Amino acid sequence: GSQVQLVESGGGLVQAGGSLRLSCAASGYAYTYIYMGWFRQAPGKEREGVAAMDSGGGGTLYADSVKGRFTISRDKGKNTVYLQMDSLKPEDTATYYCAAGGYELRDRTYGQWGQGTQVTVSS
Amino acid sequence: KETAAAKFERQHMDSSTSAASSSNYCNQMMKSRNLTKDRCKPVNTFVHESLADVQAVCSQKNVACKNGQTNCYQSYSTMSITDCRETGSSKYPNCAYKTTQANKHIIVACEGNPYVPVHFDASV
Repeated sequence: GSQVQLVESGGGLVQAGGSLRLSCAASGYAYTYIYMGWFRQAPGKEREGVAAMDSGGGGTLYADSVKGRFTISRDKGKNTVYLQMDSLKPEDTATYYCAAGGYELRDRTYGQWGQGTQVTVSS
Repeated sequence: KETAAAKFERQHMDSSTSAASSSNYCNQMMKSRNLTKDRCKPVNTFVHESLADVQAVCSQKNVACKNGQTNCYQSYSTMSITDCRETGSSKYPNCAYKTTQANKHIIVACEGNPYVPVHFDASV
């Protein structure tokens, strides 16, 4: 209600080669976040931007390692952002975070963050 | 080193001062805050609101920055600000400024965790 909350769902355990969809709906903000995106932190690695998109569905950017396999979308509700992940690889294992209010894939520019959803891709 | 958030406070925050007319304010403050040291900073805005109230703008209306970046935030209320602008005779190292008081919405770019102002973008 009074708090902005980025509610993440989907994700979880999946076999290599498989697919998952992550979803995030922001509640508590009365206007439109210009950019929303997905970030991840893999075991042994720093946090990195995975995909981001502006409220018009444009400015779309992907990490090079997921281009052609992951698809971001914002056409399914106000301040909602989805990540369809296909052909999943063990190295996609990570905590995935939704973020809102920043610019492109630069994590320092985002001020609202989901609490994080585990994605585990087993070999 | 000075953090990005502290540089914003040095360049743009003057919470203790009121909006009283003060024709030399910018000449005094642009020098005191080190904004004339390497060159004459051409335009600079000081904000006469509390640091808490200015930090809170990072949770207010998300808007585009002037340069096209999208991590800017506009205050819902207008705020007591002072615009400092170089005069026609200003030339480094002899910088000179005109002072203009205004009440306008501020727009800041925010970064970090905690998410705080690191750049003063515009007033409207």
